[PDB]
Amino acid sequence: SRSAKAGLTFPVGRVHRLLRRGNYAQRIGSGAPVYLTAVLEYLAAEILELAGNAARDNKKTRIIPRHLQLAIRNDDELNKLLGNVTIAQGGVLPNIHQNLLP
Amino acid sequence: EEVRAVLKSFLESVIRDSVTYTEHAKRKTVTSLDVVYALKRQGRTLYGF
Amino acid sequence: KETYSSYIYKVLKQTHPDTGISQKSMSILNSFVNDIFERIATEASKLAAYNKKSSAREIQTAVRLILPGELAKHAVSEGTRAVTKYSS
Amino acid sequence: QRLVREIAQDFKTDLRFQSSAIGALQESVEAYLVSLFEDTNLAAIHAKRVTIMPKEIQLARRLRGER
Amino acid sequence: RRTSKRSSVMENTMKVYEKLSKAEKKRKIIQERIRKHKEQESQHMLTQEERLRIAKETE
Amino acid sequence: RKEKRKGWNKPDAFHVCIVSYQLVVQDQHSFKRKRWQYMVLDEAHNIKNFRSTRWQALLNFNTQRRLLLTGTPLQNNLAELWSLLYFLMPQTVIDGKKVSGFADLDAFQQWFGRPVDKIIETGQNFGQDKETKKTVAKLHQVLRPYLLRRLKADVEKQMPAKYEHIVYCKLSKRQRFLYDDFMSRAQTKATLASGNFMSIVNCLMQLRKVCNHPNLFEVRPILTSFVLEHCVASDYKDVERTLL
DNA sequence: CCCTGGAGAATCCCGGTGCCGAGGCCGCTCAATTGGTCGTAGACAGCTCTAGCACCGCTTAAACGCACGTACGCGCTGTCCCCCGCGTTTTAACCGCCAAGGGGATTACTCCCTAGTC
DNA sequence: GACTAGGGAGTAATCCCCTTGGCGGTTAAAACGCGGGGGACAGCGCGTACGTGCGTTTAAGCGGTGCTAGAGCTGTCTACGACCAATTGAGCGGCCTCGGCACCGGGATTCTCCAGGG
Repeated sequence: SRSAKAGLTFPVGRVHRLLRRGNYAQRIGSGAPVYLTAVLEYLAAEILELAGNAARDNKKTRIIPRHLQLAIRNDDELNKLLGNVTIAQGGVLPNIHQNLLP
Repeated sequence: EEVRAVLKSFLESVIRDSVTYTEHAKRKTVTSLDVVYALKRQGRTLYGF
Repeated sequence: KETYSSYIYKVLKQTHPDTGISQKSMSILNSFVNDIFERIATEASKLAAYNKKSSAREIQTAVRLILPGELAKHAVSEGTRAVTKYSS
Repeated sequence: QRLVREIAQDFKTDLRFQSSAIGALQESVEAYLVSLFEDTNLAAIHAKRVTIMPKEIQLARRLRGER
Repeated sequence: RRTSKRSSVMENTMKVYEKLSKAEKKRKIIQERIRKHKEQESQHMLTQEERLRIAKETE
Repeated sequence: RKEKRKGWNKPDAFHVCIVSYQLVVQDQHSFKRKRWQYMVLDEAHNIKNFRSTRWQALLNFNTQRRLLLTGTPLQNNLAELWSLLYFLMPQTVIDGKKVSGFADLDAFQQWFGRPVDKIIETGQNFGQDKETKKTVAKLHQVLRPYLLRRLKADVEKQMPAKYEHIVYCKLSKRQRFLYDDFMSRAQTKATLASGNFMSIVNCLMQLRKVCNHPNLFEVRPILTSFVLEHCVASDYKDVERTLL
């Protein structure tokens, strides 16, 4: 397929239809309409690897939403990318002030 | 008292924006997806719904 | 309705063959993918309105200022490699 | 739920809320409040203080220009 | 950058996970021997006279 | 409670544990673990319906011997009896293939059931005993393997008897007013159009009025004057002070 | 002066059984590929034109040292006031009880729609 | 051509499961109150680190100049993208598990307090 011939796996045609419906431009760039899908695929691979690592850390086979929470929050670059958006049933990294301790 | 004031200043504003949005959607009901628009325009988006 | 669960599932499977998923996390990923797509796509639209005229350079540049540069260079490089694979 | 109904009945009757919606705003408000509270904890640990008073809350609210 | 910062984090956390698995295994075996010792020190073979003795003391 | 479950897993900690009906469901997670050799349900009629979570939280309970004690299996329907038989019988066993079910709650409607409460509720003609005796005999035979009842006829040498007496009480004047008002209002509302809906509250509050009488709404109050408080002195006080 | 054996109690942790749902499997299914067009918009010069690079000598305007000096952030003292841990009490949801409609299916009587031959 | 026989719909009776309200029982979370103590903060002293006045220079603005390479618009074509549907498979709609998650127990381990002497 087009993704297979490109080495991709995300459905490019669905995104093409979405962009055509969104009418962000009359004639969208058809030289590489799956490129915007390729960058999203790279970001998704990053976040999925981090989530899988976080889930593996606490001996849980399945991706806990909290596991994804610390996976995204730990990375400073990820926090800069997406920091104004919260995640349902997420959490907060344990941050206790050293001078607060007795 | 101050936290209660924060709720009384935060919840109602997004409530008004949500109800005027779902009225703009011509839907005589409120769904969870309508809250997401308000959260996005308020600068604090929520994932999962 | 066409869901996107299959693609993210197979990406997780090609990066972690024994790690499961949760239903709440499925919606989390779906919303993340959707809103990132929309954000970068309207950025590309405003970049098309940037130039006094009606491709792939616009999307490359749009991904080039929207997300931190460290991952941005990898994103553009892998996108270019993908389009080279798809060219023939 | 009581608070949501009380603050929502002031606009229109027969609203017919869906419990998922109230869950969504519940998560939103708790997240906003914990972010606020950690920020005011930082603002208080600025000063030689470990007890929180209205001054820190007002300063945190005004600094970001919420309203 | 360097195409390996995330991969370096992966390596560090996977070494941490391997140490966690090793701790899991050693604690498994240590509680296995703990259970063995508990079984040896546990009461065995109540029979008749001993069970009635404990029953009359509780009575 | 947690401190009493301190030695819970010890094989020789205890032999019998006594637990309330409201605490088995609360701590069914901590109770479903331990293997119980014998289980007894005191006042077995406390569970009588197949809809309650009380029965469900104990159906799949890990035990092999079950005994239910009740004063008398009673009430209107035999669904209580069928539920009790299921609770003692339960077919759902770890094997799950022996299909040793007694009889389905609907399959018990053919075997007696509808004839039983048909003839029995029409006990005026129950003296015919042509087809009624068939169902009664079938129920007796099917319940004989699991039943044991002994009335006060077994112990009567030293047993004081029961003397039932009914006392008639009149109606007080103001409670009679209350009763008439409520009952006329209820008969005018229920028999025709009404508000949202209300039909059992009429009987319930009528019972309340017959039972207690001059209360549950108001008592005879402590009479005191009305406290009209605007007054007129302060209105003309300023004018008077200006004048003098 | 300050350190700790013992004790009280919270933590980490893996057995250890029950559950419900993640993922696989089945049956449609509708939308991305692909043939062509035809005409649209941007790449390719090309002429033009327009602001900047570096250069020159001034002009005192800022920039910096030196010295006085002086008062404030911080650290010392003390008290006092007020909030927490624990013990006792009261709203606060949740699940059982009952007798009556509502209704949805479900089947019985029957009654007209259908169709045969001396 | 007159009247006969049988079955699904029209009319109707049965069942019966499904919920509306109220009320009582019982556990858990919330509500309230006290001893005492640690956190907040005043009073103060100071020193030393800036707050400020004045000498002595580099430097941005000044005033002007001679052009020079990059930026805007003029044709012009042509490679390409938005215009019908057959398709046919990539994938979703509905169900059925047994396994990881849920969660609590026995124990080892660990975190903390004190009243004394050391």
